[PDB]
Amino acid sequence: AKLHDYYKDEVVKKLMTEFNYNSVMQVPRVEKITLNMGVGEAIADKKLLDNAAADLAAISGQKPLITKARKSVAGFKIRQGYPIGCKVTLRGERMWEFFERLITIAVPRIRDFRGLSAKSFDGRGNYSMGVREQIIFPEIDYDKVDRVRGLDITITTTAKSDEEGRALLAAFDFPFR
Amino acid sequence: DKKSARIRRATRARRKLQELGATRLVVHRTPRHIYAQVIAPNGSEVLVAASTVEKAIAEQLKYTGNKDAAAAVGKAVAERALEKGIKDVSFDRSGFQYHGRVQALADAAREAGLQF
Amino acid sequence: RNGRDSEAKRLGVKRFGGESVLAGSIIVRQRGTKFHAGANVGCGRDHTLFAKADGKVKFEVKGPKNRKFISIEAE
Amino acid sequence: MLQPKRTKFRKMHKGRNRGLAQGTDVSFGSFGLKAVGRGRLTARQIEAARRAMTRAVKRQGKIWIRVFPDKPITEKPLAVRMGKGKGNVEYWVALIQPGKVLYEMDGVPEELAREAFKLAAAKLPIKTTFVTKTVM
Amino acid sequence: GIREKIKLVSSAGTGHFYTTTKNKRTKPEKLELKKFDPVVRQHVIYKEAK
RNA sequence: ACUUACCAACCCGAUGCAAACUGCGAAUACCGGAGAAUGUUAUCACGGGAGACACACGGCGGGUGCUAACGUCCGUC
RNA sequence: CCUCCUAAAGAGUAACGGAGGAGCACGAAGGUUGGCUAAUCCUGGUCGGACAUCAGGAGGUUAGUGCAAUGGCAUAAGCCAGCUUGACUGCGAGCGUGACGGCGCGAGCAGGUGCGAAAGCAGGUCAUAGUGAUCCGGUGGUUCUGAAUGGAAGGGCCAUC
RNA sequence: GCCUGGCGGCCGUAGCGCGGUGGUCCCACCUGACCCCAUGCCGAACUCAGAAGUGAAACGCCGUAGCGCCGAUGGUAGUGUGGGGUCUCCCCAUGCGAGAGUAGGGAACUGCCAGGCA
Ligand SMILES: [Mg+2]
Ligand SMILES: [Mg+2]
Ligand SMILES: [Mg+2]
Ligand SMILES: [Mg+2]
Ligand SMILES: [Mg+2]
Ligand SMILES: [Mg+2]
Ligand SMILES: [Mg+2]
Ligand SMILES: [Mg+2]
Ligand SMILES: [Mg+2]
Ligand SMILES: [Mg+2]
Ligand SMILES: [Mg+2]
Repeated sequence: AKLHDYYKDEVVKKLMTEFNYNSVMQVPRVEKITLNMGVGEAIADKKLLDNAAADLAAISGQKPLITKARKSVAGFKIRQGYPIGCKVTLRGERMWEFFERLITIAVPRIRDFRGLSAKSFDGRGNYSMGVREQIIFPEIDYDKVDRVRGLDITITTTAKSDEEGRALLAAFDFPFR
Repeated sequence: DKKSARIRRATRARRKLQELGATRLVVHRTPRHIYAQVIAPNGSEVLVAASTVEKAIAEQLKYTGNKDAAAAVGKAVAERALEKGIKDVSFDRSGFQYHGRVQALADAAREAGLQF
Repeated sequence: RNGRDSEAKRLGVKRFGGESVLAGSIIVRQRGTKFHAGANVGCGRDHTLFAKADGKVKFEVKGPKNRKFISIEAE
Repeated sequence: MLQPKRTKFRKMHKGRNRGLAQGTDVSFGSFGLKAVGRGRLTARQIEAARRAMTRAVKRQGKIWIRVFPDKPITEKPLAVRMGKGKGNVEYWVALIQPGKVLYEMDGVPEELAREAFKLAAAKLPIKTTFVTKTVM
Repeated sequence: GIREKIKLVSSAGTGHFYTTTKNKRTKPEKLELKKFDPVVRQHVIYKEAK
């Protein structure tokens, strides 16, 4: 919501000038945020994953996408077709709205917050952090839990380098140790 | 790959209209404009065309690139086609769905007397 | 352990270049589209190319893959 | 005793051994042993010539073997009649054509190298000849 | 092999039947398909799977 | 975690091999068309009568065997 | 019976030659419309291991094909979904392959259907294996025949076992 | 005449790559999404309504032989016919003659219709 307009009004100015760009559309703009939960253990019982799918759907507005395994890997006894995950891809408003619901409301709730990394930037300008317990996000109630499954988040961008990739998130109050 | 994706999506119908030896009314669509050519079976020569990037029919449109602009181009190209003597053609959506602007263009040419 | 074989299928080209075929005439018996069908050539279920028109067999290489095509030119 | 680690098929047709060789120039060393004649070189033969090479030269220089016995040869054992399937692989040969460099050597003078190959050549069933590296 | 031969029987009272095969252990329901009957010369629902 | 006289794939450069390898590729042979000379229609079709279906050596190309056999199995002359 | 090699660049071609498969499966894994495009490695990321899932990148089919191998396959024949029964009936120009029996390919026609806005596609499945002559019977259909005549029996014909 | 777009021919001397370059128009991203239609989540794609903004991405054009690609001449190999030998392999006469490679080329060419600046 605000971070769309605060991106336009404020964050673009900071990046437009401190990277000495020559056109507005050069400025790295967030395209999508993907929330993923490699479910793993759930290959025994189907229910373990659907508890995790509803877990994903409370964090975000929209409902998730029960993935498959694409192939067979006997190292964890899986096969082409059996679900081994679930995800969401957030774009437009819910993307930004999630971004406020995370940076300002969940990012303030870590066990011994020591800062945050700046090396999980993927080498082409996309950040991903992954957390360890579902409850950190507000819409997961602390009492309605059955097992502690974290997830993985990936802020993808129209950036090129991890350099300006940092510049964008650094100009969003995003934590960096 | 949005460009190439459409061209590969259009190939089977296009290649099939070659083998059937049928003049095909091609349609090109852009977020602004809409286009239409009646192309001979060799694929290498237009007979008749109409489009919103003109002036003869673009002043009569609120915005080029809507279902009513398409209808104009659709009604236009059929009229131009029926002067030259061209009545039986095959529609080539060229990888766009037959849903809105294309369906508008194709539905108008039908009423104007093009057999498809 | 090594004494079996299949009866031979008599595949390959039956009508060569410039050969005047009637419609229906099989031109190639093949496994797959080693040759593809061109003008007035049909591709059957077993992928054999046959003539749809009376005329002259014409082999040609066409397209961005340099695929081998067969057509009948009406004489 | 050289042999393929794995092969696509166990048994190979007899084939024929026509033509001039490929691998006709010295490519890795200064000196080499070149075949003049034609015929099969068995793996035992290649190891024996190599054994004699490396002893005529004592820990001196480097030796390359340019041939590989990749062709399996079969033999019906004694007292088997004709037929009843193809025989069992008994040894591995390299087919040799006139011109093939068989071994190469550097790190030693020529004169020691002429002597090393002469001893190795006595182990082989093919006429050979000493040869040197050539520029362009 | 496993799969067993069946006759698909015309509902048009003609007596005309097709023949095909079915796996009975899997898909144990009655195969119902619309098929051309050449006595009344129409497409017609056929019904049987043994 | 430090190293390791052992080992080390992928990639790069160089060197070869292949009946069941081919990003190349002949000569020949085969199909078809045209044209001339040439040849006792040498061609095809239908019909009457058959015999024959143990082959052999040689050359070429090969399998098999030992590129052994006046050996064995194909192709072609 | 199928595939490759032997097999000598048309076909065909033998050995107690070399190597592998088949005796099925499928009412969807078939038809059609619409849509999509792999393997593998790299970088980074919760439980994560060298390999689950996510994102990008390089890669360009080094994958995939219900099952061998070969030839094919991006206009995909490969993955997904929607609607469906053309896995239609009668025929069939003409070809191919066979000593024959036979096997195979097949536009197009008639009738009726499905998909699709339409052009069109569909007479089973990417193809090539997945099979068994005749006799004797069985079942259903069909008033063809019906040993004086009317019927019936049996026979024939069509479909199938 | 120059620029753009659509359709083709041709199918790498046509491709990748690299460096530069273009926004009147066209094209691209782009803005928004009650309704049409859509996501096995997502207006990302499909799609409809639009035109503030940018030519960043893409695309196109221009340039540059790092690569791919094309590619002689000559020789080499093989081979039909005939002949011959020291015959598991070769040679001779004649005809056909590669592949690899070398020099070298090479930053496609061309058509139809449309539009736009001149
Ligand atoms: Mg006999
Ligand atoms: Mg005999
Ligand atoms: Mg004989
Ligand atoms: Mg004999
Ligand atoms: Mg052959
Ligand atoms: Mg031959
Ligand atoms: Mg019909
Ligand atoms: Mg199949
Ligand atoms: Mg009866
Ligand atoms: Mg009586
Ligand atoms: Mg009676």
